[PDB]
Amino acid sequence: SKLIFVSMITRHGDRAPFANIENANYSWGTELSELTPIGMNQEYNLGLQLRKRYIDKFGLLPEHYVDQSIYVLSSHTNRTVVSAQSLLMGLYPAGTGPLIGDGDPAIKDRFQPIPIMTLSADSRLIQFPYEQYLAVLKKYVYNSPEWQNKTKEAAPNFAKWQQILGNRISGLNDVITVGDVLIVAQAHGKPLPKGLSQEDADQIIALTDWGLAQQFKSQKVSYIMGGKLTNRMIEDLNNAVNGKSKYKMTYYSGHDLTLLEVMGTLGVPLDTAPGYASNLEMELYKDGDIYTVKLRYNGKYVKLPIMDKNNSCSLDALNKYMQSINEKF
Amino acid sequence: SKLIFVSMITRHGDRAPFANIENANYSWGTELSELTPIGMNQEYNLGLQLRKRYIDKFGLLPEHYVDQSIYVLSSHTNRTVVSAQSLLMGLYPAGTGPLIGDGDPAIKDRFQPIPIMTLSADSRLIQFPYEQYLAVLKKYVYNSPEWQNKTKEAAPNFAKWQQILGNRISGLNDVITVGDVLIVAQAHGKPLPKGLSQEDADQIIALTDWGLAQQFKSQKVSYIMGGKLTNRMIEDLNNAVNGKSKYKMTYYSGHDLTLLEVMGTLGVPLDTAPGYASNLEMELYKDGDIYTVKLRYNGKYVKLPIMDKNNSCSLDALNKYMQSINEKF
Repeated sequence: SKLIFVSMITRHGDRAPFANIENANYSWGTELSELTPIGMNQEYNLGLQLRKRYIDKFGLLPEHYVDQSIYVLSSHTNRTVVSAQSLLMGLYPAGTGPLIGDGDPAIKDRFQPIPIMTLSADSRLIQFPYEQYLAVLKKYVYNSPEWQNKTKEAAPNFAKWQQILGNRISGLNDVITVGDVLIVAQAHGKPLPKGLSQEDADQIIALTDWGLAQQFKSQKVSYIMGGKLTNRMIEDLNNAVNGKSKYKMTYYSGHDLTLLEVMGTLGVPLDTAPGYASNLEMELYKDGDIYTVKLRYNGKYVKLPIMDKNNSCSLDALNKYMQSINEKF
Repeated sequence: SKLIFVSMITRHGDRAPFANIENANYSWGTELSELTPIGMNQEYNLGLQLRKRYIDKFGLLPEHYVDQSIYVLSSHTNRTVVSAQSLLMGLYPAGTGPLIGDGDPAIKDRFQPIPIMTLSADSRLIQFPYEQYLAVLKKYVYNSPEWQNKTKEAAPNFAKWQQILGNRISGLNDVITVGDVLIVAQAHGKPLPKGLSQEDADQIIALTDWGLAQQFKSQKVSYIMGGKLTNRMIEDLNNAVNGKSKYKMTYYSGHDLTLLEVMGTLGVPLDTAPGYASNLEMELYKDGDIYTVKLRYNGKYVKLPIMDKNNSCSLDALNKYMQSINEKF
């Protein structure tokens, strides 16, 4: 059995927050929502790891980039484009890029350009536009019993958190909003907002992790947002077998939501919110006329209901599995 | 008076042809229409030149990339994305990218990622989709007296060229089609197709250059294809003055057609088809409340009808000029 194709999703690397904590004076060194140098490094290192795996170990890809061998598609955000670029700088690093003349580098340090396409901002493929995303949550998630129950649990802290942070805290949605700022703050070694204990910060962050994961616990919600991408990735696998495509890899540069919605669509929803540079790979193997698939998330194989003791199933089985999911929704 | 903003268009670098000559056996070392190592180098070197100009000389941009300082938009093609990437590797070269921790590079060799967005394939902004482009030509160009006359002059050669090349040659459009292959062949030092004299090759290539330029000599045709981009670039200038935008540069990575259509829209159509890495800059200067614009093409200033002896006009004047063009079409 040989690996013949991979489809991959990443979450982008460390970024500045989207929001501000009203009562704190954090400065990030970059614009809101932009990838930080740390985030570039995280994706670059993931790239190096993917080289060791898919080039060195499996030999799916060669050491020097082959034009049209990898299709890369990113959501329409700076952080996801720059994350893809950074990852690709690890996958095909300086020293491997093309030469001209007599071993003279096309670009200094033999950098390797690899094209990245972006979706439009209004595309729903890699992430739902923000307002549409929130609309899905309002409709299917916020009034769910699990969400209401957890809200009731945490509600006695809202007043306190609101007065400490300044930001409105009137529901778990608001907790998630400030929780991201605290995650970024912690990742950059910034002090706690005055009057916010480490205990409080931990609780807010824990509620944020819980909330993000809980949103995609519903296969229905996951499918609404992630059905299209999940179908596309599986189609990519099929195109590697039916002669339609010569790509060795398709790579979708995305968000925590992207990973959550695909895993959730496949019926293996994540128990924790994807951290920076989290990644998922669909691996396609060929042994003669036999085609097998494995699903890898953050370095570990994932067992779909249709998989055997070896965390594997036939591509045919995967197709049947996906077909059933489509018919279901 | 200081430079405060630039909007730039490039043509991509050296590429493989789109088509092939039936009776030749050319192999290109890359896939059709893809950027070659030479093309990456051309764009990289343009990047270095732009650094010397807009960083070293004018100081519009700093030596180390500022997030959200440059907006880059490319057509939906590998060659234009890879060209932009390559150019940006010259503009902000290895050694200038971000650090983490104690002066340790975020990415090896201190590469600087700079985000590039792509239009959709069906966007008409940077280039018209192929069939739509040809439709414009068929309607406005092919039956024009200049095109017919040149066709009649060249026609006595069609039969010969057809039998030699194998490719259909029944009009100037076909000459332009094979002319591109011969341009690429010459750029890569490939031998002439058997039976095609250097004289014939030169004639075909000359007709190709002529034909591409002639297409955009009509301001009407130029406006159909280039009016939207031309308006956008001038709007970018206005946004640097009106507070709408904080970008120091907007950069549209495009094609010969992109350069041709903008120059043609502005009433200064090119006499020669843009070569690889050709480029156009709209420069905006500020001296107090006085705003002045200059137009640079391939390293030389271009005099719009509304400009003075110094190849300059007020932004107000450029706005009025563009407004009149809009009302004309």
